Amino acid sequence: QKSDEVTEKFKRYCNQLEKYGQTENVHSPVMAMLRRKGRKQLIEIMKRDGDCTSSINKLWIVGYYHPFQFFIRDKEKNMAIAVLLTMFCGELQEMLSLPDDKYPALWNMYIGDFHRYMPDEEIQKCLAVGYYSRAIDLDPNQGRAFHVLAGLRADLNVAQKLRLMILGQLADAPYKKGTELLEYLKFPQKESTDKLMVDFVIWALNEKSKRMDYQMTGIKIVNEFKAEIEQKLEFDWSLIMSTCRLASKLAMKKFGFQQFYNCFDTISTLYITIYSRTISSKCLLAEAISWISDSAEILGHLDEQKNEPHFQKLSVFAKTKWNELNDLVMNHINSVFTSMSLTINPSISMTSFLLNGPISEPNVEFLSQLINYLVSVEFPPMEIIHDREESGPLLRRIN
Amino acid sequence: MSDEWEQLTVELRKIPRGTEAAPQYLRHLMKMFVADFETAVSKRFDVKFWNKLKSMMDEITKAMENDRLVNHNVQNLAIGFLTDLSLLVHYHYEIPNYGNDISKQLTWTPDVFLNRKPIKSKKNSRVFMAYVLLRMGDLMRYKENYPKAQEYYEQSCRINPADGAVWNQLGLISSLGAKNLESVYFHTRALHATMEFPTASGGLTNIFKNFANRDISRPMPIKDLYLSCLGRIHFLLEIEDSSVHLQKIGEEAATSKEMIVPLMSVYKHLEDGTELEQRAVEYVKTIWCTAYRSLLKTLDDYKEESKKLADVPHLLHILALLLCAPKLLRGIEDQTEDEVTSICEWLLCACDEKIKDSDAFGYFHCLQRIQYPLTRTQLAQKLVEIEDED
Repeated sequence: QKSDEVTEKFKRYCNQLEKYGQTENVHSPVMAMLRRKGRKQLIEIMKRDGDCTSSINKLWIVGYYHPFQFFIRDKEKNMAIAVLLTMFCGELQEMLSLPDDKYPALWNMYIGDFHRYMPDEEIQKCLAVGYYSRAIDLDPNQGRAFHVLAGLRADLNVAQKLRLMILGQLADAPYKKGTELLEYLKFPQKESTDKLMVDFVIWALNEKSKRMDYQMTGIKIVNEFKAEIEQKLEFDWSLIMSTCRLASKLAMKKFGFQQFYNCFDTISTLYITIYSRTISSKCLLAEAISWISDSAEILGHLDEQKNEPHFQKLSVFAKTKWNELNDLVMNHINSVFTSMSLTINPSISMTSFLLNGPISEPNVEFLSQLINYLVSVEFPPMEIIHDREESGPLLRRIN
Repeated sequence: MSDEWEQLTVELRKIPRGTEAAPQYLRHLMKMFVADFETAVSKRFDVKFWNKLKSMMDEITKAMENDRLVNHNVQNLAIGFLTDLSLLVHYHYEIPNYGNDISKQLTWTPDVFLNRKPIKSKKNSRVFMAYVLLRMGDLMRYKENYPKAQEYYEQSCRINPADGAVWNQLGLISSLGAKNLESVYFHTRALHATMEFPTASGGLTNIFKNFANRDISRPMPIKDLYLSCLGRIHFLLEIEDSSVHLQKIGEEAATSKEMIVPLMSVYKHLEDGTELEQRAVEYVKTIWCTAYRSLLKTLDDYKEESKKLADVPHLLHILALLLCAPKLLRGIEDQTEDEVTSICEWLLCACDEKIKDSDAFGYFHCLQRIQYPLTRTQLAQKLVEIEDED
């Protein structure tokens, strides 16, 4: 019976906030009181089980966003907007500070919005970025955080920007439609490499339209890519390869296994080329392992028509290139892992690597995490030997 | 200092004072923090920050006839400013982890930052983090969320016990929860900390007054009896029955730092000579010696039942505290000699040389003269010294 009391109260408070929001000033004792009451009930709501979200959005919109919007449209205020925003932040900090809160990412993203709203050249604005990052560290399902991160940050490559937007579309709760990504793909780049990357992203995201033209264009992209890999003296491709991995993953999520399979082919070819050059940038391997992992995972899943895994519906030459790739990767992993040994229960956060990509050049624990995850897969291409004299940490399997 | 910091300094000093011009000052302090966190902490700009903020809160609280709505508003504003200060510091400098129990709203995680300047001297980061936690504790106390306030306070105390303010605030929290004994202990720690928070004295007095005039003859819980008797010691009053009461009190004080520590403080202050001071010091002597006896016996019995030494760290620390007043232990040397010899033998032959206090003595400077951390050998040497002087 208390549920009805609570629900009625929260609904009423929200309605009143929406109503009196238009007429009164942002410092109104009425509106602030209503906000306090609203949060007070919303806590007891969050205590329950259920998605909620709609309620939190309601209170955020009629209680915080709208009053701020009205506040901007006023020439009669003496207070700096940054100060009001700060007060709002301290007010919303109550939710995060309360233990057993179900939705920390949401609140972190709202406070992040508050810091984003601040005028430029205000120091407190920095934290905006941070806040969104925190949200993502709490829940990578919030794609809006990825999008806004792709917008705010200054110290990032085109690769990282595309990574962030794509991840914004990959998230289970993605950032609306995904028109913005395409819009950015419309903008030309000033370097060959990034031009290639964008080309591949467009091709990967492109629907089945122009079926044969799709194939031919793809071939052209592969050739241009190979040509660029050979021609360029040497620069870390792990950014572009990360971008392509995420993009192909998005292609899988968006359409089908075939659409993804074309990308799988292209990227496999690319990797085999880069490793054919024998050039060994420390950052690449971290991404290669990840790609092997994701690809294996997708290949393991049963087809939509059922009765067979997706791996079974693969040509002989495809499985050949697949095993060649895996052989190269395993060989490089073993090459790195002589006298480095295996870390057990690394428990390393993936947040940093997810947000920024592979620029760091990895440490042993980090690699150990990924390598563990690879053998964890339902169909492992590699598997650690129980006891090794010197080399052969991982050995091929299920090929 | 460099030219940039000096320019920022002039720009800082140019800013006017007052209730309304304060946010400008705060934000400029943030800018000076990000600019040079090291030098900022060097001149204790965290204190200046909290001073401007506390100023704002006070002036606004007063000017509005103590209205609740205004109070809440300025309070949440404060919370916002301080949180953003902590985060802005983290965003630019490699601040060491001080515990995953620390709220992540002030902390976040190392995974969300890019290129941070490395910390040069850790003392700055320790004092800063502890101070920020302390003031967030204050803010939580103002908002009447006592549990959170206590968490912030305990964390702050752990990071830097050398600031008596934290101990005092902990005392305030204890007093709010009607826990008077713990309040006395905390206020005492605040009084004799490494920073020495003198105001705590008043607090202590306030408690003493509320207990010194209780009918000791009448039945009451043990802790309350200790409070009334300590209070009667402080105000140079005659303890009604004395013998029985002091005996029981000492017997209980043998196992609690929250009685021993406040007793040291009152003893050191009283430590002089008057017609009444003599009587008071004698009361103290009775309690102290009783506690010494009981504790000695207990430790000896723990040696009997082959308890590992590490299984009694706090109990060894109360003993070392009891040894801080040799002049009080005169007269019972011969009686306690055997037990002392056995315990000393136990201490000499072992565990390794270190006794975890976790109560942070050594940041306690009331009548110390014991080099910390507590060495397994040093304690034995102290006991041997106490017995030897005879």
